[PDB]
Amino acid sequence: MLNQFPGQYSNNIFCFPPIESETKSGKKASWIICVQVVQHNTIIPITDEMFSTDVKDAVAEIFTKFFVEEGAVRISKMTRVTEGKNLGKKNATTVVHQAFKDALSKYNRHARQKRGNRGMIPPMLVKYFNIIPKTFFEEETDPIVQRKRNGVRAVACQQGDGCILLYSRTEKEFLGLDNIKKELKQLYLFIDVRVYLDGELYLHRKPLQWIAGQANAKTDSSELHFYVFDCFWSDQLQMPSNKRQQLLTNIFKQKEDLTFIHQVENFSVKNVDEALRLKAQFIKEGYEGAIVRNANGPYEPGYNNYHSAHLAKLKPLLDAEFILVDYTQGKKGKDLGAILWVCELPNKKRFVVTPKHLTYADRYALFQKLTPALFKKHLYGKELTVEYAELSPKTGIPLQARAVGFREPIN
DNA sequence: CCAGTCCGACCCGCATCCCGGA
DNA sequence: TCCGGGATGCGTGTCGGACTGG
Ligand SMILES: [Cl-]
Repeated sequence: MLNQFPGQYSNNIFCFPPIESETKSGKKASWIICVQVVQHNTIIPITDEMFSTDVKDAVAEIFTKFFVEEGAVRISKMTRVTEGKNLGKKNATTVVHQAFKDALSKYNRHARQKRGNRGMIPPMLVKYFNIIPKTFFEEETDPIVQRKRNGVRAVACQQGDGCILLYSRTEKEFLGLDNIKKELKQLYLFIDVRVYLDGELYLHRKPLQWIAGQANAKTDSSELHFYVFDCFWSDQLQMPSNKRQQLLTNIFKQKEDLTFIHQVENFSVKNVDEALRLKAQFIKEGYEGAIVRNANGPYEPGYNNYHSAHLAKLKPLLDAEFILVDYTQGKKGKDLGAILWVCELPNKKRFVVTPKHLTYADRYALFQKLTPALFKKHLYGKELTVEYAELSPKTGIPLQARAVGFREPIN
């Protein structure tokens, strides 16, 4: 019935069981997902026939409640379920059975990358972009520069049963990279089985889109390689980066004859100009950039997507200009009503860019106030500068795109 | 009083499943 | 059978804001 779903029904509201993660500062945090039943600015009971038939001018509103160990308590701007989906088909979800599976999805998703997950640890993420905090060189040992490969990141560890567990940055297990997993098992017969190996799934001269497809697919072509750049034990996380790289180096001397598993090569540096000279080298060899790691930096897992300040990536930030043609709007929660641009290419294929340095207070206005009559007089045809990481190799659309501003500025 | 977290949305691209119509 | 739409959930990531730890 309705109790298919975990949680408690009270006060016209069904909130799911709290999931509780620990903040980096050691404290306990709680997070609540809840659903309501608004009709004409009012709250209504919870039936078992809103899962069967829709009530007129009745929408379900899903909101989130997050709070610390009793500090301030947020409520999120409601996300309005106006309709169901697949309504003509045999999978027609009414607007409440759908809101209750939309919220239940967020329950299963939100568990990962927290402090639990089969014993997986989220990999460490870098903080600084084209910045090397000068404290990296003010230590007893020099930092390390290695290349950065435009691929999908994966962590390998051996579970108790002896099988190989290869998971992603959000703690999702990769499937069917059997060739890599095969030489991972052979390798684990010679090393401390409690070790984690941190690297990038990658195959040189292949786009990121192709590498991403091979990883997330159940079946696989078994051509990818695994380039390990770091290792750690769940026990000793404070082990400085310089030490971890030295054990990893001898891990790969326990077997120097593999096809799909290779250790990322390490370079020691004493100034910024050495790193950039290596960074320039890496991009001409075809790679994405360079990674700099503080010598005495611990391993800080990416819980709640936390980015460690002991790492930096040096990578070209690409800018170009694209013809503005139209405007649009977000669709869920806080972005409901926020402006988004629509650019267009020579080939005349269109895409969306989120503006930058614009308050949500602004973006609500520039969507409500703008009119096709007004827009056309002032903004249509102008050139929008877009920052991006790379061009879509199959459409030329800039991916990871941001709108910094125009060439002929406006308001 | 901040710098530091953490959240809650989002681009495009890809993989898969379930759907019915051909 | 194949060929879609529609929906979902991955990946590389993005940024604003609302908090909070020191
Ligand atoms: Cl390398």
